[PDB]
Formats: sequence, structure tokens, C-alpha cells
Amino acid sequence: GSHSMRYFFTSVSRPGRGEPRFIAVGYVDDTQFVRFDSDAASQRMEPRAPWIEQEGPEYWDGETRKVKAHSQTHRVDLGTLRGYYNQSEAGSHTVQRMYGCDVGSDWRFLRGYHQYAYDGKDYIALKEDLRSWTAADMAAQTTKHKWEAAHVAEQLRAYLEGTCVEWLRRYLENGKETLQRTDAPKTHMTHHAVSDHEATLRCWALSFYPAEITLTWQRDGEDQTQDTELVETRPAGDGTFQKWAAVVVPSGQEQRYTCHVQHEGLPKPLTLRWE
Amino acid sequence: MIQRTPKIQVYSRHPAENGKSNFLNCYVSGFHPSDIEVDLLKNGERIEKVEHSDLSFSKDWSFYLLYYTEFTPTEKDEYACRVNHVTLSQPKIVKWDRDM
Amino acid sequence: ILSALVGIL
Repeated sequence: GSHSMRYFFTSVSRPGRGEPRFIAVGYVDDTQFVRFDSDAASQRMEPRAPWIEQEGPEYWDGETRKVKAHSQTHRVDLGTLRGYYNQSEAGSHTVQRMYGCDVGSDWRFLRGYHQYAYDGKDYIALKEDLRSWTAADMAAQTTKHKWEAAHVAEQLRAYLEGTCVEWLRRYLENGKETLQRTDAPKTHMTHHAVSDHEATLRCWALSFYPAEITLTWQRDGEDQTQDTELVETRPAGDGTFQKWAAVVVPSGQEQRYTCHVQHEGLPKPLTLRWE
Repeated sequence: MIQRTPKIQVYSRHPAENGKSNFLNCYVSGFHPSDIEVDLLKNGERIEKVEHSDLSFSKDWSFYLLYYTEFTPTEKDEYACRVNHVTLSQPKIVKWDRDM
Repeated sequence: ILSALVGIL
């Protein structure tokens, strides 16, 4: 299975009430392993997973130092953008940054990313070739010319195809029992009587990892996409995820519906039926 | 500026069995900006020891956070999640249903 | 690990 490593950064300006809030988190696939909170007392990068705790002090002092530097960058960016858009110093704005790499099942570099957003909208992003940029608007183009002129893309390329993939591999290795595991979902159905001539059939998939999963309903082998109530995959709080798909079934028709669960943790897809 | 309304899901970590330690969760997602007020309620009262995951976001930049507290479901106790955000005129309250 | 270079806009 292919994997990925990603770092997410959120910086929020609090006009008249201190420095902006800066939150940074790192992930390997769907498992968080580090975090940083500018409002936290420690002021250090902290571990959020078992397999990273065994990194020595050098690692923690290094990432803390670099995360603090990231924080400082987003602190200056907020002001730059505030001016690029001629905005009041009273309003609260948000800048987001995301960068990382994906490797194939062969653990080799597949693609790299480095995107940036302002108040929820794309601002600038590195293109797949890792040499050109996608400037959202007019303000974004000023940054693009400056990153072009400074040869920013070239440096990110070195990081995304080198360090990023190398540490991803190291992490995948150090956390084998975790990151390289495949937790099949626990499944079941619930039957609730809507009224007299109908009932809601809900298909459950629980305690599964990674998050990716496909849960669909069928009537006589026909896809019920449009008639399926499908929720957003949520976290259990213990590293596993949960999800459900439901449909309304006319009386005496439970036999016609099948629930199909596709997940990497399954030896073969599952076909559940109320019975 | 962009403003996305938070989606809300109130559920327990494990299947609810009366008298057994569990975790009550409230997952908020797809919202923007990030400032958001999330409380877990027990019979209408705000639960004090509520922790939450580190702020993060999805491919489309919308935020998501997990609020949770340890608890023991009883057959008489009712729980819910009250959320407030700039895209909501009044607090939004979603009840816990052992079947969702 | 983090990228060692975080240029500013």
C-alpha cells in the first residue's frame, strides 16, 4: 500500500489580544504523530503517537526549533496578506499551509505538495512538476514572482523528493506494528421502524484503519447511490474510524438489499444482508 | 470572507452498554473560520472535563476537531452536543442517540 | 521531519 506524510499549519490573527494562534500537526497516512500549539505552555513540538516518542532529544529540539520558525513565518505572512488585500488591523484572518509527499506501494516518490490558503481560499500552490506555481488571484501572483525570483520551487523539490520520502520511510519502519497494520472494520446493521410501511436499514463499519472505505447499498444488485444516507467518516478517538450508510426500505423488501463494504483490512469485500 | 457551517456528529467510541466506561464524542467538521464553541451536555448541563484533538483541516481547507470526554452511559442519562460558530444564529444542539 | 526552509511570502 502507498503512504504519505503531511504537515498542516493554521495561523489565526487575534487583533488586540496577543500574537496570532499557531497550530501545527504532522501526519503519516491517517495517524497524527506530532503537534505544536503556540498557546500551549511547553512551547515545544510534542509527540502524539507511540512510535515517535522513542526519538532522542536531538529530534525534539530540532523540530521545536524549526516549528517555531514556521510560526514566525506565518506571523509575518498574516501582515503581508493583510496589506496585499488592504485589510483593517481589526479583522481576524486565517492562513493555512500544507506540504508533504506520497510514495507508492514500492515506497518510492509519487508526488509532492506545498499549498497555501488565505481565509479559506486557495492562494498559491506548487504544481505537480514541482517547478511552477498556481497563483489564485492578483495578490497571489506577487508572491509567485517573488518565489520564482528566489528559486523557492527548487528547494521544495529537494525536500519533497528527498528528506520527505526518506523520513516517511524511516517513520513507516519505526512504527511498523502501527503504521503498516491493517485494521478490518467491524460491521453490523440496525433496523428501525420509520412508520407502518417502511424502515431504516443502517449499515455500520467500526474500528477500522486507515480511514479510506467504501460503504454502499444495493437493491437487487442495483446501486442505491441517490437513495443512500451516507455520513462523513468520523474518528473513534482511539486511532480508528467509523462510518455508516442507510436507506429506507419498503415493507417486506429487506431481502432485496445488500450492504457492500470495501476496505483494505478485508480479505475480501463483505456483502451483508438483513436476515 | 469564506464561511462554512460545521457538520456535527455525536457518538460514543464503543457501543453503549449501561454501566460501562466509554467515551462520548462530538466531531465537528467542514467549518470555517476555525473559532468554534463546542460543549458536551449531560442532562442539559455543560460537562467540565472535555478535551479536543489538535486543530487540523481537510483537502478543501475546512477545519475539523474532535471533542471527547470519558463517561459511563446509564439508561436514564441523556447527552448532547451544543455547537456555536459564526455561521449559526443560535447554538446548535445535537442529541446523542445510541443508534447513530 | 519539517522542511528546513520556510521562506516568507
